Amino acid sequence: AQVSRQNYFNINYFKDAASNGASKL
Amino acid sequence: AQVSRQNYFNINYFKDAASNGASKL
Amino acid sequence: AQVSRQNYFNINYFKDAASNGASKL
Amino acid sequence: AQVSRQNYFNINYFKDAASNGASKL
Amino acid sequence: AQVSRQNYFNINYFKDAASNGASKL
Amino acid sequence: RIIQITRGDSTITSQDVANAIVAYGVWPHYLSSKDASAIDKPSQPDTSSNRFYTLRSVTWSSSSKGWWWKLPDALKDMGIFGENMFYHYLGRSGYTIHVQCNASKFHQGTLIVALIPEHQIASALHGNVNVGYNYTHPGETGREVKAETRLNPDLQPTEEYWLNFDGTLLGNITIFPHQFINLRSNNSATIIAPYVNAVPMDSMRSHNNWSLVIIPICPLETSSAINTIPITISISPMCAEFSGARAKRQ
Amino acid sequence: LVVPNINSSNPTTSNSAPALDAAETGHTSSVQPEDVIETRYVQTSQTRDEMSLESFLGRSGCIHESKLEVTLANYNKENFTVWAINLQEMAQIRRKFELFTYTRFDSEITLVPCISALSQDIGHITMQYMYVPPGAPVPNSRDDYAWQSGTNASVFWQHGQAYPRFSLPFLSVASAYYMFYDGYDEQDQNYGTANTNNMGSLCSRIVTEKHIHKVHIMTRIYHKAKHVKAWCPRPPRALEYTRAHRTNFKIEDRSIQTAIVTRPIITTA
Amino acid sequence: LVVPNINSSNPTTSNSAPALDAAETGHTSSVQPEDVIETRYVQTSQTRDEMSLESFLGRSGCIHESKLEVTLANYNKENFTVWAINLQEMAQIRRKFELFTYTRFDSEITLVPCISALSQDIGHITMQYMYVPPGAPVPNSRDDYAWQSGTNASVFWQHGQAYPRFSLPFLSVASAYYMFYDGYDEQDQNYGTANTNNMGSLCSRIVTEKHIHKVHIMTRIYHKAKHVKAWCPRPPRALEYTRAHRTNFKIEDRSIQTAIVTRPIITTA
Amino acid sequence: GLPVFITPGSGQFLTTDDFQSPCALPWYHPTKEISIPGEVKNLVEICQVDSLVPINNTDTYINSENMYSVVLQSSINAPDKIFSIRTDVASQPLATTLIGEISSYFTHWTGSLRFSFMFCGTANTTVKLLLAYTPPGIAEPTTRKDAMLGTHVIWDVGLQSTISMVVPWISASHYRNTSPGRSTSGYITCWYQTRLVIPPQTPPTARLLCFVSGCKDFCLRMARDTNLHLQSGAIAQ
Amino acid sequence: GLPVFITPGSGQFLTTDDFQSPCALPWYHPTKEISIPGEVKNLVEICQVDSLVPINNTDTYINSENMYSVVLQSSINAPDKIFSIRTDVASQPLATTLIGEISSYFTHWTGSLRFSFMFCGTANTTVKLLLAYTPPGIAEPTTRKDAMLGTHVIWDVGLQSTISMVVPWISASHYRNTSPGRSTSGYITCWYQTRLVIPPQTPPTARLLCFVSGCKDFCLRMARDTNLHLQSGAIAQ
Amino acid sequence: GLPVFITPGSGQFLTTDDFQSPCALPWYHPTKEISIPGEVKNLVEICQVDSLVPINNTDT
Repeated sequence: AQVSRQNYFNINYFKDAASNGASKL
Repeated sequence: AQVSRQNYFNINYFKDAASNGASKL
Repeated sequence: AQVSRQNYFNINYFKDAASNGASKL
Repeated sequence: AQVSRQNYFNINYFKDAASNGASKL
Repeated sequence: AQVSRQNYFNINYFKDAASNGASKL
Repeated sequence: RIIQITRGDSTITSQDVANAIVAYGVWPHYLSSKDASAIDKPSQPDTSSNRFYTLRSVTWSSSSKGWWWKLPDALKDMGIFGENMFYHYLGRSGYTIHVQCNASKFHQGTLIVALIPEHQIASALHGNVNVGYNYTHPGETGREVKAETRLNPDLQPTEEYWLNFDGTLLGNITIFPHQFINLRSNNSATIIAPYVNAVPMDSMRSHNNWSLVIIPICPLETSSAINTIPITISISPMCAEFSGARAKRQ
Repeated sequence: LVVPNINSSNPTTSNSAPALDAAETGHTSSVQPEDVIETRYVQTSQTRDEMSLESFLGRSGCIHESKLEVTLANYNKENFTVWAINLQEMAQIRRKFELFTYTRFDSEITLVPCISALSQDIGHITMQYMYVPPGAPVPNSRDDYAWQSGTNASVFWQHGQAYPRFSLPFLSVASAYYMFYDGYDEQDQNYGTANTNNMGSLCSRIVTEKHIHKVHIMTRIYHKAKHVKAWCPRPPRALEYTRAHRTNFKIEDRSIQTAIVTRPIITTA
Repeated sequence: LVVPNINSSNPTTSNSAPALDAAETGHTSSVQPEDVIETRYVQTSQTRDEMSLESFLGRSGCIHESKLEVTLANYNKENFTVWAINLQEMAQIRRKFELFTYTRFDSEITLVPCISALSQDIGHITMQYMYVPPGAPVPNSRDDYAWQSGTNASVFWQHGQAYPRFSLPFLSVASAYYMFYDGYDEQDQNYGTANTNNMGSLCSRIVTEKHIHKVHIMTRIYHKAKHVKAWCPRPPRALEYTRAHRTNFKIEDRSIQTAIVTRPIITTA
Repeated sequence: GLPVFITPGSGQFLTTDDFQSPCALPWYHPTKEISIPGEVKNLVEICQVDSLVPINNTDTYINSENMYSVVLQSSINAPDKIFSIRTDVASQPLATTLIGEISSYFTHWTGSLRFSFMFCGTANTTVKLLLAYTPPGIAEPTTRKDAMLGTHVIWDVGLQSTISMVVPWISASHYRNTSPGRSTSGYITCWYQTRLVIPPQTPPTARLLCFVSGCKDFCLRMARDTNLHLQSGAIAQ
Repeated sequence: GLPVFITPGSGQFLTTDDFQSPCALPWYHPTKEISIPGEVKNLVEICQVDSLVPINNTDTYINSENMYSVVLQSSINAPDKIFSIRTDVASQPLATTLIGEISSYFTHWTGSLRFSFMFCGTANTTVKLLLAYTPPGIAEPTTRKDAMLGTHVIWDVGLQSTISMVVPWISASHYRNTSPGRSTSGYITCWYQTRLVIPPQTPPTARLLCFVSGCKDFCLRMARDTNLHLQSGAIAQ
Repeated sequence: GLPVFITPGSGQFLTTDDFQSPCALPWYHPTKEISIPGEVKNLVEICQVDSLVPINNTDT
């Protein structure tokens, strides 16, 4: 789904979840 | 949705909204 | 939609329409 | 649609069909 | 479909299946 | 193979002619509200100037080499058309043109007539030179082509007719709307054109938005003592319009 | 866009016959090939699409040659160039456009910067370009404030960077570029395109500060017209070019040796 | 965003007439072009979008010039620079903003690093930048602990790398940047923008350790304002700049040669 | 990774580019836009502002208000010329107007211009005057009747302060270039349609001030770093 | 960022590439396309135009109109050859025609060619003539009867001005190369089918002009920077 | 532009690779495949052909 604070869709693609290193509040 | 002046779809993907730096009229 | 002469979908993404520089017949 | 021998979707995007140079059997 | 351990969609695109070299458990 | 012609007040015929191709098939018309640049309601002299006018007699021989004109300048003296042109900064007009060239059944030779666009004439001399206004704008007096001694040669155009005076091959000239006076085929020839420019209307005296060429592709002859025939051309402007009225131009 | 098929044509003769015409009409002659050949039906099925304008105009070619030497003695003054934008000084591209009254297109522009060493190394080098539309202040000096460019299209290249490119839209104050013009700027000099075709200039300048390497920079600049439209075809150039804007062709101490070649007799092929 | 079409205007006269006004009102004068020309209807249909603020402000330009020499004798001390952030010392960009009371925008920032060789080679070189907001500890030395940057926006470039860029959001403690100010910091010095416009500074420093190549590094730094807004237009600068924050223009041993040019008589164009 | 391949025009910086970019300062938030008065969206609203021509651009007036003004001579029984100017938006003196500068920041212009004129003389005084425009390709007029053949207005100097009038857009091309080199757009020209008449022992003099702005018709293209202003050397601080 | 990996063919410039590109001049807008006459979409409409062959390509005619023309001799009781030419579109002289140049800008051609011919002599005069084509692999004919075995037309010179006729496409391959090296497409050849007869004291002479164009059948491939024209050195300005 | 990052195996040429590529010759069109006899899809049909052994591989 789209970004809650915002007006666009973007989501993870790199393999293992810990490796993302970018969190919501 | 598609571009109002135009014939194609394109939308933001970079993280924080101010950082886009490209506005409609 | 897909390419009329062809078997795949591809469409513009660069910002201002004149800048595309590639036309159908 | 998805790849018949396989488990994923991938399709052409480069402009003129002859230029692809990769065929099914 | 989405990743079973996870919260996002990602899937193969390179041509021949053996060449992927990355497996589920 | 017969026609009659009627514009503004005046009429023309040949009873040995094949009809004009209309240039690009576009029958002449006024500007559009969709395309215009100029703001006023422009000057429509209509019948009083979208009527025929004709040039002084040229005449030709086996020895003759060619003739041409640049428009509207070739018509600067055509009363209403001429002054309405000179009193405005801008205007536009197409043209109907017929060239008058009868011979006997006992003559041979042929001319090509080409309507031609900006037809940007090359200099006579080599090097850092360009054509002077007096010669690009010969008026109704036109430019016949001659063998000798045209003064101010550095500012003269070239005489090289088979290089179309611009370094392009003749015979490909049929790329433009064109006809042949062929003395067997016809006794006259005709062409009609709308207005044209990259701009919706233009600075008449400053730019010859159209041009007309006639060339002796095949030499005139007869055994008769009448060794030469005149040619004359008549033109009506079409949908003629003018805008930005002020004093008479010098 | 394709030719039709050609039908079978029956062998016949009749009082009706179209093979005769009056070329003097100006119209093209008796049109049809099936008229004088008893053809078989053939799937004549060869596309004209390479023959399209978005093909023929729509292949790039070189336009101009921005050669420069890096001067040392006043590095800060000399090391820039400016060129008046025209399609009139490389023959092939010129002849594409010297084929019409007018044309309109958007432009792929592509830069092929090259550094040539007159010294044992070049080091890192960076280079500026600017489109100078007319009435922009032209840079006078490699240190000119005019290298600042708040709104002028200015762009950068450096050693090891890929070829720069940009899309330039159709520019003219009019509907289409004049390929030719038949008069003057209103006080009667510069006859022809030198009136109408004031696009201003491209510019280039070394951006790296003073450094020890004597070098030449050469940019070959390329363009392709796309999204093209063209207006009333006109005959091709028959002979060598001479004078950019001007159609001049009678060269000095020379003669008019056109593309036509002679033969000994017209009865021999 | 477009002009309207213009209608046809009938040739008329009447007791009603708008061609007369009182400019002294402050309001702009008799507005309408169809009033005094008997026009034809025209599709006046030319877009104002290039004239938009997100266009006119929204083209990048250079801002400042970070020139440095790599000192050898104390490489560890000297080889860094700091610059007070302002839009007030490159004229074109300055004049975009010297057009209003206030403006607000997000900023594309773009770095054009250049290495100039004073030696036979440059080798690999890497370079640091830091935004130093006020009350960050300013680096004193090319070896200062202040090159560590746990939260300061610090960014890196090296030979052969592409041009760095970042998006910087609108910064001010207020709604918009003061283009001008009419007073002081509260104890009455630094009159005008030198009060309000304390953005702190940009900084740069060579990151590669001591090495044999004498070199100059020059960074041209560029910015474009986008997502722009602006506040009450004000008249353009008439004369050369002089003093960054200050509107000073009366230059020393000089006279006020403005952009206006004189003519011999007012009856001659 | 996805099979990708790289087009030319990569790896350059273009000062007039258009793209997303990453943040230097993530998680930051800007100050709110309070409702400051004096909103703006485009340059055309500035074009709509009447600004004075420094009409009277000569040595004897330049370093003063007086180059915005002209002086009229009630002593003269004549039809003759009061002043004239070009009409090309980035020509002198017009370039120095704010529409002038905005046009000077641009390469193409289009649409008709508004012009305006106040009879700044003594309230007791009367005249009617000719303000006229010359469609070009021709010299600037040398009789009043020449200007009367041009498009023009005769000013009924009634109680109302100002006459306002338009040079019609009569460019061949939909645009014109903003600065002419060897080129022209036409002339403004001004003439005594009547003599100026003061009543007795009024000052033997009058003043006129002249204004211009973009009409609703007006527009520009090819924003360019303006002719109008020069920086020499470094801007000190 | 997305995991990506880079194929060869990256980082080159190809003068014949195809792609989107970023704008140098964002927010700009072009002038509108007014309805200029003389539209065009393709080169084939130029091919459809009849253009003259400079048939008579020799020293005695080259610097003149006369190389487009041939002269006929009413004095001769003979069947014999009037002229002949190749048929390869980029061969001399045909290359110099506009279809010739367009073909010279190309590497492959296909489809039949239109040819046309006017009896430019005295209106009172009569003849019938043989225009013929030679399917190749064979020498250019040396008797009229040889050409009569080829595909050909006999011209009834009626009131109507022109005979027009076609070389049929008889290439083995669907295309042929536009310029032959050591190769051939066949011949045009022309002959007195009757003698030419003027009536008494007419000029002892006649003229013929010859035209060609692409038929509806015609097409090209492999656009190439043409043989036909040369630039030496710099083009001065 | 989209945030992207580059895996190893980039920037090589492999003579046995597999990819799309851009055209040198856009707008061109090939000649049609007439029904030539002697079709083939694979090497195995060649394998199916009986061929002689040079069984008697000696000098004589």
